[PDB]
Amino acid sequence: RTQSYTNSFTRGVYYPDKVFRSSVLHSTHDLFLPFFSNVTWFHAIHNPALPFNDGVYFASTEKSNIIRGWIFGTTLDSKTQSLLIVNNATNVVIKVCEFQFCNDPFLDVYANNCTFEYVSQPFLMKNLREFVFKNIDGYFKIYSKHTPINLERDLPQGFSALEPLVDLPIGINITRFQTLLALHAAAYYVGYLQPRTFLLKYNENGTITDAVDCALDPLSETKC
Amino acid sequence: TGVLTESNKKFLPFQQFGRDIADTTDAVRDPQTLEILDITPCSFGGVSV
Amino acid sequence: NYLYRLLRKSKLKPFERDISTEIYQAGNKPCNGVAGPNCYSPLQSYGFR
Ligand SMILES: *[C@@H]1O[C@H](CO)[C@@H](O)[C@H](O)[C@H]1NC(C)=O
Ligand SMILES: *[C@@H]1O[C@H](CO)[C@@H](O)[C@H](O)[C@H]1NC(C)=O
Ligand SMILES: *[C@@H]1O[C@H](CO)[C@@H](O)[C@H](O)[C@H]1NC(C)=O
Ligand SMILES: *[C@@H]1O[C@H](CO)[C@@H](O)[C@H](O)[C@H]1NC(C)=O
Repeated sequence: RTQSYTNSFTRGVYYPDKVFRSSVLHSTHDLFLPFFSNVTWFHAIHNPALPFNDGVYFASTEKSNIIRGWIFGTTLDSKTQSLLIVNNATNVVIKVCEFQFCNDPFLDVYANNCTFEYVSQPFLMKNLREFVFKNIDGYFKIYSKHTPINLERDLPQGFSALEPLVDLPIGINITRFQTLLALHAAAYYVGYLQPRTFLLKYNENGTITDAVDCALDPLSETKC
Repeated sequence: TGVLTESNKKFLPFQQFGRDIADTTDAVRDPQTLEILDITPCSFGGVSV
Repeated sequence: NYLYRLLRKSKLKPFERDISTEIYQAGNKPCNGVAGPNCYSPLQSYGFR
């Protein structure tokens, strides 16, 4: 693949709690993506794994679903168990049963805690599928947003909010992140979360419109 | 303790609480039927002689 | 029938389970799977009586 770099441009803000707040300015301490961060850009034409640094911000903008099925295994071999979070257009399987995978794992189209299969009905179904993955206290939380764009050059100068989807208990020592390819071209951005303090502005309808990163520059420290 | 009434609070479907500045439950969602209710204590105040 | 772990490389995170058993080394000589000099197996039995 081809590795590039692109500025984040105030992207990747989600809902920190399942509580309706309207016309307030709430300050929260949660694993966020910092403003104007140095995220990477991948042009998949080939493909090793990635280090799962406490959260992955996924910002694929092209169509199709060749990049689906990201697995969250610690070691993708025997002895120590591997976690399988394969996603598809039919079903999602959340399995930890060791298995065996290569140094460049992929889905070839042509033990301890098995089954635990979910249906993923909202995922069953300008395609900017902005995704945020998290692992706090063994739980698995998915934040998603489908936001249209005018031009597909770079990330736009706007704002978006991300809503939580699921909650799956795993509780293992996840250290590295890996996407899977259903081999029988792809442009996607990867961002890494960080413990940061945000000041979230809810409107009168209860949605986040503006935010301020409290540890970016002294002006934002004064604002917070 | 408080009255319950129908509200125009646009709850997103993952939300079921509603909080306050002093952290009191402003709104609640019924656990049986997916409906929104408000929470507001009834009449009170000070008296003078 | 029940066994305990003596020590690890570092401390344990809360709500974490340890499965892998390897021969520990407290020096520079590699044990190579043999519990010889400066090599100790982490699993020791209770011996309840
Ligand atoms: C991101 O980090 C790389 C690491 O060398 C650097 O080359 C690149 O210029 C950075 N991107 C920025 C500052 O936008
Ligand atoms: C568990 O994850 C932590 C991440 O900081 C790592 O340092 C540690 O070595 C891992 N445990 C094992 C047994 O590899
Ligand atoms: C809240 O939603 C209503 C729905 O029609 C909309 O008219 C109004 O502009 C919204 N308020 C905003 C976006 O601040
Ligand atoms: C519980 O109540 C809800 C509300 O009417 C209903 O839809 C649901 O079927 C009930 N569940 C059972 C097991 O009766």
